Amino acid sequence: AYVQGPPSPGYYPSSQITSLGFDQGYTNLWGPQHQRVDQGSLTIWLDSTSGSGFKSINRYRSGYFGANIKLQSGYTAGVITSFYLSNNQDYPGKHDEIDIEFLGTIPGKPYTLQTNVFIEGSGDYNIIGREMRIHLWFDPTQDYHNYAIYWTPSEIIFFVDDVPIRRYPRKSDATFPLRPLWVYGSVWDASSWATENGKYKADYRYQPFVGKYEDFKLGSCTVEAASSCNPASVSPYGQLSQQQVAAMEWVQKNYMVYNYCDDPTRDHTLTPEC
Repeated sequence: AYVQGPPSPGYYPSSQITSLGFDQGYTNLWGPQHQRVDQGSLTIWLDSTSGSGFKSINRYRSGYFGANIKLQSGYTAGVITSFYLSNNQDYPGKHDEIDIEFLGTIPGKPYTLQTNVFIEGSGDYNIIGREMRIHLWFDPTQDYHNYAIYWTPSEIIFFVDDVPIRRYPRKSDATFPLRPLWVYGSVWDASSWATENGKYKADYRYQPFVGKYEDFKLGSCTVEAASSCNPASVSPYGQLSQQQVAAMEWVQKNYMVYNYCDDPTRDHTLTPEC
């Protein structure tokens, strides 16, 4: 027997980008007493009194946005730990968003990592989901792992431990986030839908529900940076390499459990990028 994991992507974007402490990139947004920073490493938590959430100091037009994150073991049903980009504070009610959400779980069921994209109101009222869900090839509670959202005017790529798990190419303006975004993370009670579509809900006997984040990476361009600013490289030459694509195909073949484009109950005319 040997340790079966994804094939090497042959390039490690996270390693080429300077790790930052929380305070160099972010501030608390809400629930400030449910956040603490220890030598740049962030601990945030949910209990029956409050969750917590943080927001980037700067607003961005493109970049690689990452962190090392560690989740909580045991019963965590209903609770979401997030790392995402959004501009709902700038375009309230008709916003763009790019999500990584760890959907809480029950003992004996693995965590689900959900990726999502919302554009120009598709996530505001009449919600048009663009979800892909995977399980992970490791236990995300036993150590910190790298997670990232890479976003440029041509593509969005989601990464786990420098392995791309999803690419969302720009196919049309209407289906692609083209406006500035801030970076956020949070831990909150999503009992309505998070765990088996709401079958298992938050049980605060198991509180607090803790998320840990460190080694923040912001290989990114602020909105008004010089036009010469480029986001961190996702490969040595540009574009995903064959090795990167192979690792992504391996993840999707072996770990993907939901893809909106493949769901026969979804009206795919609303998501023409499929």
